[PDB]
Order: sequence, then C-alpha cells, then structure tokens
Amino acid sequence: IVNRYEKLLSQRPEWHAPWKLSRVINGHLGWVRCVAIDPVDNEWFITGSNDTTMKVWDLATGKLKTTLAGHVMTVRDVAVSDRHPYLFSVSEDKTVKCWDLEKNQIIRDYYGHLSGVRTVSIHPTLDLIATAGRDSVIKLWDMRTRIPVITLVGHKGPINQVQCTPVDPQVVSSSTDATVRLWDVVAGKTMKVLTHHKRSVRATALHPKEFSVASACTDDIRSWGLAEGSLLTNFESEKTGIINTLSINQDDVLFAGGDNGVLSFYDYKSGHKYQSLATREMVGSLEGERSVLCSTFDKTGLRLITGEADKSIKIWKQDETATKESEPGLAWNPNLS
Amino acid sequence: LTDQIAKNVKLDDFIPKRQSNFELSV
RNA sequence: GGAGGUCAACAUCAAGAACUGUGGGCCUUUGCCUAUAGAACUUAUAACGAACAUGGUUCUUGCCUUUUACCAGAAC
Ligand SMILES: [Mg+2]
Repeated sequence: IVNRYEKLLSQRPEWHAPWKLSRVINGHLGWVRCVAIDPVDNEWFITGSNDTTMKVWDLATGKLKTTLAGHVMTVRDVAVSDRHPYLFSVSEDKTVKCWDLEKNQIIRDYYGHLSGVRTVSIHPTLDLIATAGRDSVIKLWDMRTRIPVITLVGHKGPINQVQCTPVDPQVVSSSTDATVRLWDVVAGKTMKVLTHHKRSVRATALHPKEFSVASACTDDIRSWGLAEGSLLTNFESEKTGIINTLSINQDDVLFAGGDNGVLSFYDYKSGHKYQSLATREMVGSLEGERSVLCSTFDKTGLRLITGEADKSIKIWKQDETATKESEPGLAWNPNLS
Repeated sequence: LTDQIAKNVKLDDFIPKRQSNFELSV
C-alpha cells in the first residue's frame, strides 16, 4: 500500500493565502441559523435567525436594509433564486414560504410536511423547489401550482442538507442515518448510495465548477464525485467535531465551520488544511456559544460570511499580502491513516 | 471460492481516487 | 340562396395609447430605420357588465375567555 503513500509525496499541493477577520456585525436578537446571498448583484444578505425574523444586510457597508417577519418559529434555511426575483424561506413551523422580492410580501405557502423543514434548495433550470426535513422525505415542489409533485422515499432518519444539480443526480441528500444519496428524480428512486460516513452528515456544498460535492461528518470531511459517484478525495482532519457547514470558493478553497469555534480552511484539490482559526466569542457570551452555524461566499468568492451562535455575523476577508514570504500553513505533512 | 463470500464489497471503494494525481479533472 | 335560433365549437377582449400583414435598407433570425395595405369588439369623469357578489394570504383595527362565524380599511 506504500505505493499510494509515495503518490502522496509527489504533488506538494496548491498554495493559497490565509484569511482574516474584516468585520463584525451584531444586530440579531437570537442565533443566526442560515445565510444566503443575492446571486446576481452581490449587494446583500438574507440571514435567518432564531428570533423568526429575517434581516437583509447590505454586503458593502454592512448596514441593515429591511426586516422580513412572518414565521412563527425559527428559520432553519433560506435560499434565493437566480432566474426569479423570488426568495424561498423555510422554518420549523412545517411550512415553505415564498417571498416576492419586488413587493416584499408572502406569495405562496407550500403544504404537507409532517414536521419542521430544514432544507430548501432551488433547482437551477426547472422552476422547482426541493424541500426536506424531519419528515425523512424529500419533496419536489412545483413552483407554480404549489403541488408537491414528487416525493422521494428514502433515508431512515431526518434529512439535514439537500442540493440540486442540472444533470443526473438532480438531488443530493444527507441524513442522520449517516448516508448520502444521489437521487434520480424522474424514476423517483436512489441512483447511488454513499455510506462512507460514520455519523450524521450535517452539511454539504457543491463545488461551483468540477461537478462534485463536499460532504461532512463529525471528524472527517470527505469529497464525492457526482456522475459515477466515486469518492474522489479525502480531507485531513483530526477531531474538528462538529462540522456545521461547508462552503466552496470559486478558487477551490473549502471552508469548514466548527462547533468548537475553529475555522478549518482547506484546499479542495489536495485535502490539505492550510489554516485553522479561532473566533473571539463576544463581550458577554459563553465559551459554549462560540461556533459557526452557517456560511457562504459571495459570487466572486473573495469574502466569507459566517453566522455564528453568538448572535453575530462575521465577514472574513482574504489577506492581500500573503504569497510566499510567510504564508505557509501546516505544510502538507500527512500521518498514516 | 473467494469470489462468492463477500462478493459485493471490494477494496478499491475505500481508497480515494484524487490522492493518486491531484488536478485530475472531473 | 335569404331570414332567423334563449344552438354548438374554435378564436379574441386591458395595452409604448397600445393591432396585423407586406415592400425596401443595415447588423447578423432577432433587432433598428424606411415604404405600403387593412384595422371587427372594448376604452377618457377611462372600459368588456351604463350592473355587483364571495373567497385566500398578509398587515392595521373593532367586538373581546378560546376557535369557527365576525367588525372596516389597505396590498397582493
Ligand atoms: Mg382548547
């Protein structure tokens, strides 16, 4: 098996630059559960909360534009549409609510989940919604007629994170039974199963280019090729548990938010971890409240936005000095698995 | 008879493919 | 072949004050410019209805133990 270990010593992967802390934005009353960014102009955020609201923050200066109320309970997920001026928010109240960005009033309510719905993802080309939650089923909603067109029977437990892809498998799903399924929706059954995770897969992210996915677990962040469904790579992780979210820059940088408050940055190609940071909790907070609930990159990918459990949004910027003087991180030493 | 017993599982599913060559393009 | 029918089907009826076809020129089909022919029905104290109901969501109220049923304004 050593031949593989030599083949890990030839590459010397992929230098990148570190990250640092540009800006701190308070202003939520409760926790920040979810964050999404305007896919076109990059001019703002939509941030869920634990206070039921949604507060639309300006990306440029960080000022607060507007407040979108209307959920009775905490908002687990928010997703903004590309081709549409629509905003689909979803909560623990068992409802997926549409939002017309133009006039800022609820348009449609989609009905028929048994219990809280923790993920919405907007299929790129079909005018569909994909919702999922403690139902343990994935519902493909027809955006126009509010008809739960397709239901995907599936994982043996709740469904944490769901994504959409234009070609085959059009829905990737991740559940607390510690599997990740690659779905074929037209026939309505699993195309491929990926079991390699040992515990709940709490987050996924789609690489904007290579047509792959990064899947998470407690201590091990893996990657997966879509299409064939192979494993692609691994990412070197000592115990980071727990991984709340992942985000993939367009430069092939793979972010990992910790529940220990550590921000684990990776290269996507290699699996190498070139940086790990630690956030400052807050003025009056508790050391338990330091963690990262969600995160995203803008359309460019030169800034990072992380909602934290301390009731604050933080904006992490990529250092411009860097280069070879001293960037170098942990420097690519891998222990035998 | 080795073929029959575990016939489903096999090793190469455990091993990651990108570690051979990075930049292998999907 | 004319008159009709308390007959049917298929079109069309809210918009750059607005329709459609065609001739010619430029870009490279779209689109812009130019020329020409025909425009039923509905519209300016604005609309097919010289009339006039109900429902859904979201807010503001009003009754006020709670829910249907409700009180009277708004937006969609
Ligand atoms: Mg009761």
